[PDB]
Amino acid sequence: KVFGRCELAAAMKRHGLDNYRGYSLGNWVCAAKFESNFNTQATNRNTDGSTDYGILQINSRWWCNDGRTPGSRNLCNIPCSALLSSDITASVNCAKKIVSDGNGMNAWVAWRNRCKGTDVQAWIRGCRL
Repeated sequence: KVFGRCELAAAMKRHGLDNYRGYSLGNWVCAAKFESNFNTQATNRNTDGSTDYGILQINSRWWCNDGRTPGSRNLCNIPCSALLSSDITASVNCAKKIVSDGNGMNAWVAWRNRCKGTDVQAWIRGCRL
């Protein structure tokens, strides 16, 4: 599923991501924009052999099981395929674990490089929320 901007903002809010660990909704929408362009089915293979999955491009090295990432963990206790669903519940629950891990949203390199410090409220501007 390719979400609309405000559509995703609303789904993220419904799933309790707004201000989670102090990160406003716009931060989450911004991260999703640059990680996946709002596409739940996004995947990307990393040089180390791991793969990133879903709207927030969660990586198989630590967070989900895809059966093809040697030496990895599955800390969210989910198949990586669950991160591709039109239903964002799995991605949101896993993102909550990730953002609690110690480095906040810096875990998402694209958030650090493209969202951090910017006017992220613009990502939810206009939205009915």
